[PDB]
Amino acid sequence: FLSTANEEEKDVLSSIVDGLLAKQERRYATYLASLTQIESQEREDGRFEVRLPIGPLVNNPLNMVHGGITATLLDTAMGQMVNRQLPDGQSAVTSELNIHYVKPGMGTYLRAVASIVHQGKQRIVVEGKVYTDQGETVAMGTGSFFVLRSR
Amino acid sequence: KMERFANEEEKDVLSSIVDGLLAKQERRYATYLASLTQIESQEVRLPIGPLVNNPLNMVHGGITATLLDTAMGQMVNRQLPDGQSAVTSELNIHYVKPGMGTYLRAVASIVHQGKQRIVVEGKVYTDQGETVAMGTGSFFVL
Amino acid sequence: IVDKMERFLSTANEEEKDVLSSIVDGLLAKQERRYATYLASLTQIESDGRFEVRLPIGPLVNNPLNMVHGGITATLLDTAMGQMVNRQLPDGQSAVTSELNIHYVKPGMGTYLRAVASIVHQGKQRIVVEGKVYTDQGETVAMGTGSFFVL
Amino acid sequence: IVDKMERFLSTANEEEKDVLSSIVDGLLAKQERRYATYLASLTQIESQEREDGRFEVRLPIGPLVNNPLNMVHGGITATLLDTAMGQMVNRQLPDGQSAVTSELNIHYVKPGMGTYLRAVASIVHQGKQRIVVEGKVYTDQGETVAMGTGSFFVL
Ligand SMILES: CC(C)(COP(=O)(O)OP(=O)(O)OC[C@H]1O[C@@H](n2cnc3c(N)ncnc32)[C@H](O)[C@@H]1OP(=O)(O)O)[C@@H](O)C(=O)NCCC(=O)NCCS
Repeated sequence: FLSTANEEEKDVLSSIVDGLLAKQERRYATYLASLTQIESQEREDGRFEVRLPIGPLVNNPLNMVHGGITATLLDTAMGQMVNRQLPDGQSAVTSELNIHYVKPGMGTYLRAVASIVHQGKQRIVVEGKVYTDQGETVAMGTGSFFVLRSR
Repeated sequence: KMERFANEEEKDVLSSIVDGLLAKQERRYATYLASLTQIESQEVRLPIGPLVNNPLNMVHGGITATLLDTAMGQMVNRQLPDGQSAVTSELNIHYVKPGMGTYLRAVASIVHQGKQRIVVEGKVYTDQGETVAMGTGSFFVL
Repeated sequence: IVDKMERFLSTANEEEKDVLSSIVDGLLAKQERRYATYLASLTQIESDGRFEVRLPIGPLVNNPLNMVHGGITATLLDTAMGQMVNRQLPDGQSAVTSELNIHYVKPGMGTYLRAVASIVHQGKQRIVVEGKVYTDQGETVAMGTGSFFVL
Repeated sequence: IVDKMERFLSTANEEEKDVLSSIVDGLLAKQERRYATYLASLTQIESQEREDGRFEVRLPIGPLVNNPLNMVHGGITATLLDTAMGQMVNRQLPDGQSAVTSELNIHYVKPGMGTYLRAVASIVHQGKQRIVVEGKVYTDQGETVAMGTGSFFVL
């Protein structure tokens, strides 16, 4: 059943499956990141960035990417980066997240870059920025992570 | 639609995905997310499902923030004119306890209302009355 | 030879003499162990039903616009939430400020500042606390949250 | 009667007597108007723009700025970052414009210690509405005492 759906509801679902398809093709991937397709990558320099293409799926009634999704993008770049600095087997959880929505998210993609400010045995402070498919800063933020210790 | 994609995890998920996408075309849900994630926007509730869980089997952070984000936004448009809307500017969020249980509840209340900027705070909770997240936000009018 | 220097009076206008007077008051008090730091001395901070610090809005605390320096406002808030957390802790444990988030609402003015604080979460590793700063009118100067680390 | 109240220097240890000495200098440099405010005057901050765009504010560390454990008061740290971020914002603004600290966020990392603190701020965004800036505080070793962001409202 797909009869009634318009253009926008067309790919807003097409991609939902390219992802549910991609999430199957490999574990360790989470749902929320699977659909939005927040692809994490590493350049030939060793750098790291979590950019993602903008689709009607991520916008709001103001037609700009959801601040909350931009939040999640930054949270990821920062989360995945933190985990890298941890011994094998360990994980971190976001303690505090502070975002500064500089400019509106629009265009092809958003790009997120993170950087460790200070790493402690328990708490890790990180800064990070989200740019546009061009270069303007969409958001800037920092946050704190804790080395998970499940009871 | 070669959507012949599968296990049970995906079974349930995609069921909400579509139960939710076709709840938007029937225009009962504002956005795709307020529906895709059954946001009981009316206070804002969040049905805790594997669709909203990170790899560590708990409500995803970006989510708990979006939940708080939304609650806060509405809360600021209730005090705004028909031709003016509030856009998040800043979002401070403290994660206190994992997002776990049947659902998440986010209550937001304005701390200060100015001609250009409004300050708001609010929390998120689990069904058993536990406090999940807590943060502040600043919204500019447009 | 400070006394030689304290001829700052030979020219001192009224507030010049009144600011100096209050400074020496606080110090004396600092000796009578009324405070822990000189910061508390000169500022004159005095501390639900019990936890709310108050700071007298004099010239020693204002900025080039005759309102309390947001710096000091934040320092006051940090004090309210700071000693508020110390109370909720065993003799063997203490806490240092980890994260401080503040939203400035109205210019700090009047005869004093009053900040009330409350624990938003008491966990093994950190204690999150929210709090607000008020005028002698009840008007909100600033609202902010804070995270405290246990040591 | 500030004089008859100098029974403070007759039960005052080196530190206490050392403090007031600075304080008097402060207040003294205050009336000569070498400083607009008492806070800046009593803390002796030195501010300046760097070759790059960033802004710098250093603050001498003395007993006057420490907390019960001879560590720079978290408040003076915040107030410093704020000061740096402010002067930064204001230097990038027209003569007929000004800015006021709207939001402030800080993450404490290492105990402020040594002989002086060095806060460094840089603009992250420059709207005509609000100005988002960012900064860091360093010890005299280069160790990061604290990191934080601040949004400023334009007037
Ligand atoms: C960040 C954090 C770990 C800081 O430590 P803290 O505040 O001292 O938390 P504590 O360790 O004291 O308590 C954690 C509680 O969560 C519980 N918990 C449940 N599942 C857990 C898990 N998988 N790992 C760790 N704790 C878990 C702990 O058992 C404990 O329960 P309790 O209240 O009965 O003691 C804590 O605030 C937290 O868990 N925040 C949630 C972060 C989050 O949900 N992030 C999502 C995006 S990654």
